[PDB]
Amino acid sequence: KKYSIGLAIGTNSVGWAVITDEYKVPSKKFKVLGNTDRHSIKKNLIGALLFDSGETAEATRLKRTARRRYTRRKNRILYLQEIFSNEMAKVDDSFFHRLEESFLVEEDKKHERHPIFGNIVDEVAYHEKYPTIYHLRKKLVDSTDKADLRLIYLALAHMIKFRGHFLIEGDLNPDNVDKLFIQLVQTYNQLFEENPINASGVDAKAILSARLSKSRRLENLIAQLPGEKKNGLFGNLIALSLGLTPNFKSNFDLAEDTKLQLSKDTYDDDLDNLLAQIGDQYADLFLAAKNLSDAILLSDILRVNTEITKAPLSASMIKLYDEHHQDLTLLKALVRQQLPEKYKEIFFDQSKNGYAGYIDGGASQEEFYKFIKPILEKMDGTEELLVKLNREDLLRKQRTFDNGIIPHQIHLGELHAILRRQEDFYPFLKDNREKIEKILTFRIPYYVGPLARGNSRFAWMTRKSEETITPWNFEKVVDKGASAQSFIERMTNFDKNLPNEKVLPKHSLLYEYFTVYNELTKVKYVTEGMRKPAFLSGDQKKAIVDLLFKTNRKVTVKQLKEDYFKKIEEFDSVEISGVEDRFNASLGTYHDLLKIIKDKDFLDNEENEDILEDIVLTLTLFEDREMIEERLKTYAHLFDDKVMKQLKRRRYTGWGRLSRKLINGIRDKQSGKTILDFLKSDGFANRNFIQLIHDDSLTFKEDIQKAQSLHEHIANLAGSPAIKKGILQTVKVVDELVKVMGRHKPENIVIEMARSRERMKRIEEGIKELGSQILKEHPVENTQLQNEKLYLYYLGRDMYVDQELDINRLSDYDVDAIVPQSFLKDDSIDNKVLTRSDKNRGKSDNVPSEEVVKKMKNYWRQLLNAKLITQRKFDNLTKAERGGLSELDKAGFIKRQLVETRQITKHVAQILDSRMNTKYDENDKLIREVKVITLKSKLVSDFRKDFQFYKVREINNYHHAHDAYLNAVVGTALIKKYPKLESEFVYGDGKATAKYFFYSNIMNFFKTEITKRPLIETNGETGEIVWDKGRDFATVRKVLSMPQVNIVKKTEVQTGGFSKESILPKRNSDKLIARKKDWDPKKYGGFDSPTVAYSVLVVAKVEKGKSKKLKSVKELLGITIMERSSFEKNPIDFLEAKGYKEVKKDLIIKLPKYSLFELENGRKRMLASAGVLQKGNELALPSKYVNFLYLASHNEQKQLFVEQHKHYLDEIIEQISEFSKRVILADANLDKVLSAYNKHRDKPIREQAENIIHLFTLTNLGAPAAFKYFDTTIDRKRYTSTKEVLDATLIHQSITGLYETRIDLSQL
RNA sequence: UAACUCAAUUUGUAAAAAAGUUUUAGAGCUAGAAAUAGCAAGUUAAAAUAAGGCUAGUCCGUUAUCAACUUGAAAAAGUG
DNA sequence: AATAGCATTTTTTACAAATTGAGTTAT
DNA sequence: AAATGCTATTG
Repeated sequence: KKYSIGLAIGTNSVGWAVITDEYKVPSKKFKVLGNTDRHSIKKNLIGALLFDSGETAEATRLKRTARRRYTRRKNRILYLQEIFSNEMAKVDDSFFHRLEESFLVEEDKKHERHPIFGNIVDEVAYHEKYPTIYHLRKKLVDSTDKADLRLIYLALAHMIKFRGHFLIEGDLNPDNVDKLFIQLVQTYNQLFEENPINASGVDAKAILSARLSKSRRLENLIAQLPGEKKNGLFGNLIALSLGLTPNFKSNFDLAEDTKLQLSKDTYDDDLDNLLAQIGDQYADLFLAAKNLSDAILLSDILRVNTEITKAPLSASMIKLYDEHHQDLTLLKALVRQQLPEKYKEIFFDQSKNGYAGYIDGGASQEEFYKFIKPILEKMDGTEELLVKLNREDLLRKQRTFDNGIIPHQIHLGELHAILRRQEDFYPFLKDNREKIEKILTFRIPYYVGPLARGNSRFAWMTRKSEETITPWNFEKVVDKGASAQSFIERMTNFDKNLPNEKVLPKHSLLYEYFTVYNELTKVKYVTEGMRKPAFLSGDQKKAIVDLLFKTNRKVTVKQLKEDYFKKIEEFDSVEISGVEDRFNASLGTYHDLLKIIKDKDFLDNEENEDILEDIVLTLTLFEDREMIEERLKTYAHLFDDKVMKQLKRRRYTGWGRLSRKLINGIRDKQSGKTILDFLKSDGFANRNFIQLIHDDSLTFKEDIQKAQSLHEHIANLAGSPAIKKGILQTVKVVDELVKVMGRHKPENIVIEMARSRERMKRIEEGIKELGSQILKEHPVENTQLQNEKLYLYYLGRDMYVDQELDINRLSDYDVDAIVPQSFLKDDSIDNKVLTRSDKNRGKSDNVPSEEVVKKMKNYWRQLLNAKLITQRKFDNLTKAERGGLSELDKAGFIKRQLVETRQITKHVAQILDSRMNTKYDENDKLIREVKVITLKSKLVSDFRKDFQFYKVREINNYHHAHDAYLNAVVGTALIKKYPKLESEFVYGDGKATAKYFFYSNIMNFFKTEITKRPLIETNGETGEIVWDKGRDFATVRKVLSMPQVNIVKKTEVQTGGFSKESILPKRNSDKLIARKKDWDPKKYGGFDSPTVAYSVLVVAKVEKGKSKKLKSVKELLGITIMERSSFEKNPIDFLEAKGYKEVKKDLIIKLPKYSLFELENGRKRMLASAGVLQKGNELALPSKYVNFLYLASHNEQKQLFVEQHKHYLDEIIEQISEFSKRVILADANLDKVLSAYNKHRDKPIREQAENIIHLFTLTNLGAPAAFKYFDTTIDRKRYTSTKEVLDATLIHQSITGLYETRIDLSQL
C-alpha cells in the first residue's frame, strides 16, 4: 500500500515514523535471529534512535598543536646541547647525561644524584650562592668573570626553554616613565608653541600604571590634560603608548586614512608614509612615543631601573625573591607574637590553603591571599603586608600565571649579554653567538606549518632541498613563498560554475569591473521628455564609468544625478528607477591604484591587464611584508620607490565567488562577446549576469552544466558536526525503512530539525573597558549571570526613560522583544530590551514608533560603537526612523515562521530527494517519485498545544518518535490542502496583508471553532479528502497512546584520551599507569582511570592455587583505548598475557558501549563499561496521564480537567512503583520517593505534578542520576556489576530496531 | 536560485606563550631507644607532559565513521 | 552494597569557508 | 558546563 515517512532530526536523537493513507502507522512482524525461544515479534513502524553528541575537532587540534610545541621545545634544547657537546665534555664527562636522568630515582640513576656539579658540596653551594635561576642569569649578565661552562648552558637553556611571546615585532630595549612623558610633552610643545600643552611631571608613574585597566587609565591620564581632546593628537600619542592602532588622518589633515600599529611588523613602513606626507620634522613625536610606549610595556613586567643591571627581568625576579624573603621573616615573627597557637596551620599543614599549602601544597596565589587576608588585618603591625596583598605583590613566586607578559625581546636581551661576556673566554660561544640566538629567535611561520615529508595529513609546505630543516637553513631548505601561497590556495573556493577553475581575489580589477557593469546595466532613468523610463545606453555606459566611477571610490546617485545629468546631457531633474542611493559596486581598486600608480594611461587603457592581476593577487595572497617584498620585484623596473614602495603599503582582503575564465574568456560563437563585454553593451536588452548565463539564446548555461560519497557530501555541509551526525543517521534510518517496505520508495518524506564561563570573561573584559562602577553594589557570582533579569538590566541604566532601574524594580520592570513575538520566535536575549513598561516601546501591532527612534537613536550609536549589540539589532530598532515593519515586512515574518529557509535543512532535503529520485523521463526531465517536505519546528509544537497532544520530555524518549509522526501528518496535509505550495515546502521546481492572512490562517483548516469550519476538509481542486476531523483526530490520539515505540541507542566504541590527564603521585596500586615505559608508577606515579574502548566476553580458564589448576570462567574484560590496538593485533596473546588459558576464539563477543541485555520480566540493561550498567528500560505512561501532568504543571475550559480527573497522581506514582520494582530495583530510593509523596499531599495541585516530573529521572533510560523530590535529594543508585548480564540475552538491534538478533548468553 | 554591499555566529587549519602536575636535586637542626617534641626552612631547576608508531619527518598519535550474520584489505554489498 | 571525591588550565597571532539577517539587480 | 565511569573506603 502507499506510505510516507516522518523524521525528527536533533543533535542526540533522530525520531522516525511511518504513516499510511489514513494517517495510520502500521505494525509488522519481523524475524528474530539468534538462539532464543523467539523466532519472531510484531513492532510498530514508529521509533527513535538515540546517540551521544558528535564532537568538534578543537580539543584534538589544541592537543595536537600542543604536542608539536613540546617536541620542538625539546629539539630547541637539543640544538643548544649539540653546540655545547664537544666543549662540555672537556669540563664535565657527563653533565648533559645527569640532566637527562634528573627525574630518575637514585636507585635507577646511572650518574651522581647532583645534576649540576656531580657531588654534594658544590651543589649545596650552588643553591646557597644563587637561590633562584634568575640570580645566576643576572650575575652572568653583569659579572665580567670567566664563568663555568655548565652555569652558562643552564642560563642559556632556561632563556631558550621558556622564552616568552612573539606578539611584539621589532627590537624593544630596556630604555625606561615620568622622564619619558616629559620628553613627549616638550616634543609636542616645541613643535606647537601656538597650541600649548603642559602638566609639569609629578603623578605620571601612577595614573598610567595604577590598579585599574590601560584604556580607562587614558581617561585618568588624558582628561587631567585640561584643554586637549584625548581623541586629538597628544591623546592619540598617549593612545599609542597604551597600545592602540590610531588613524592620524584628521590630525595632519591627510586625505589617506593613515593607521599605525606599534607592535605590528609594518610600523617602520607605516612610519615613512606619515612623515613623507607630513614632513621629517614630526619624527620626534613617534620616536618619543615609542620610548613612553616601551616604558608602558616594561613598567608592569619589571620593577627595576636598568641603570644598575643589564638584566632588568632577572634582576626584577631577584627583587620579588628578597621581598618574598623579608615579608616572610616579618610574618614569621608577627604570628609567633599574636597567634603562636595557629602557627602549624599557616606554615606546616599543607592541606589548609595557608603558606605551607601555598608552597608545598596545591594552593594557588588567589587561594592563599583569600586565607591570609582576615589574619593580616586582625594582627596589628602588618600595614604594608595588606597593601602588598591588595596590590597582588605579597609573597610572589618567580614562576606565575602572569609571566605571559614577558616577550622574547626581554629574554633575548639577557641571552645576548651572557654570550657577549663569555665569548671573550670561550671561542665556540663567539663563533656560534648567531646560532644560540637563533634557537631562541626562529619560529616556523603559520603560513608554512609542519615541516613534514609526505607523511603529514595536515602539512602542505613545499621542500626546495629534501635536506633536514634547522632554524639556521630554513629559508635555504623551505620554499617559503610557494608554501605561503599553498597555505591560502588549499582553502579558497573554486568557481561553482566551473569547478576545475579557482575564484579570483575579491579586489581584482577584472572582477571589480564586472561587479559595477552588472549593477549599472539595470539602472533605468526617467526625465521631463521620456514617457516610459528607458534602460541604460549600451554605447554610453563607457562615459558614466570614465566620468563618475573612475573619479571616486564611492559613486553617489545624488553625486551621479547632479554631476552627470546637469553637466553631460543638459538634463534638469533626474529620477533613477533602478537604484535610489549609493551604488554597492565601487571600482575602489581603480581609485586605490590610481593614487599609487599616478597613471590613468596605464590603468584606464588596459592594453595589457595580466601584469596588474598578479600585482593585486599578490596583495590579497600574502600578509607578510617580507613575502610581499620579493613577490613584487618582478614589476619594480617600471616604478621608482615612491610608486613601487607604497604597493607593499597597500594590502587586500577577501576572495571572489567567480573565476576569470567565466567573467572574460568563456565566450559564445553565436554571440562573440564575453559576460563582462556583453554587460558593457547589450543594445536595448541590458541583461544581467544571472540572465547572461541562463538565456537559452546564449550557450553559457549548457557549457557550465556540461563541464561540472555520502560521508563526503554530509561532511561538506556547513553546520555543527553535532548536527552532521543526526543528518547521517537520518539517511541510514530512511535507507532501512525503505527496505522494510519491500524496497518500495515512500510517497513522501518529512524532515524536521531543532535549534556562566562565557559570561564571566566577557563581563570582566567589558567591565575593564567600560568604567561602570559595577562592584560598588554588585558583588560577584561566577554562575548567577545566567539570571536573565540581572544580565539585561546591567546590559545600572534602564532602556525606557534612560534612567536607572532598581533591583526590586528590575523584577517589576517589563522585558519587550525587539520585534513582537508574532513576527519572529527568537531566544529572548539578542532582542532582549527591558523597559519600565511595554507602553514606552509603542503599539505591539508593529515595530516601535519613529518617535522613540527619533528620541534615542543618537544614543543607539553610542552602544553600537561600544559593540554591546549587533548593528542588525539597530537596523530594526532604527527601522521606525528608517522605514517601519510594513504589511509586506509582517507577511514575510509570518510566512518564514512556518516555511524552512535554513540551508542545512534544504541540503538534508537535497541529499534525501537526490537519493530517492534517480529515474528520468522522455525529455531528459527528472521523475520526482518521492516528495521531500521541509517543515519548521513550531507547526507540530502548536498542533500539539492546540489539539490536546501535549509533550512532557521527562517521562521517556518517545517525544522524538511522536514528533516524526505528527511531522509526517501535518506535512502530508499542508501539502494536500495547499498543493500550490510544492515550490515552498517541497524540494524541486493591501495584497501584502492578504498574503499575511493566507500564511497566518494556513493552520486554521485543522480547527472546528474559529470566529464554524466543516468536518471533512477537502482539496481546493480534486475531490480528494485530506482531513476528516471526525476520524483522523482520534487516529493521532491512538498512535501517541501506543506504548511499544522502537527506542534504540547507538552502540559506540569509545575513542579519545587514554585516561584522566592528572599526573598522580606514586602510590601502591595496579590502577596506576606508567607515563613512560621504564617509569614504574610505584616510584614515579602516573595516570589512573583509563577509558575502556569496548568490553569483550572471554570464555576460558584461569590457573587456581599454586596447583595452576585451570578453573573455567566467563567474564567481561575491558579493552582500554590504549590496550585496544594491542588486543586487535592478536586477541589470544593479549588475553593469554592477561592470564586467560584456552580462550575460545570463536566466542569472543565484542561489546561496545550501550550493548543492550534483556534479563527477566523485560528488565533491560546497557553496558556503560566492563563493570557498570545503565537503565536500558523505557516506561510508557498512558496518554491519559501525560496530558494530565502537563496541565497539572500549568484555556479556562481545560483547567477544570485538572481539578476534575484530579488524583491522576496516586495512579501515576503506582505505574512508577510497578516499573521501579520490576526493572529499576532501587529499593531504598523508591521507599524514599513514596515516603516523601505521602507527606506532601496537602501541597498544591501543581507542586505534586512538578515533583512527579522530577521522579522520572528514577525510571529514565540511561545512567542513574541524583534528583530532588521536594526538599529530599535522591542520590543515584548505580549498577556496578556486569555479572548478571553474562547469562542474560544480548540483543543486536538494527538502526530502527525492527531487525533484532538475540543471543542467550548461556554459553560456556 | 545568483551576483552585489554592510555588519554578527558557526566550522576547519597552522604558528606561538604562561602556568599546572609528576619524580629527582636544593646535606634540616637539636632532645629521645622510639612514638613524639621544639625550632630552623619554604620562592628555584632538570625532565616528562598522552604509552608510543614507522613512514624516521623539528612527522604522526584524543575529530569524523561503528547492530548482527555472510562477503570484502577496506570502502561496501548481500541477508528477514 | 551505601558512600564520597574526582575530573588540566589560560592566553595570542594568521587564514579560509558557510550561515544568518538588513538592502539593489535579475532567473 | 555538567555528567558519569573510575577510584577507594566501609561495616
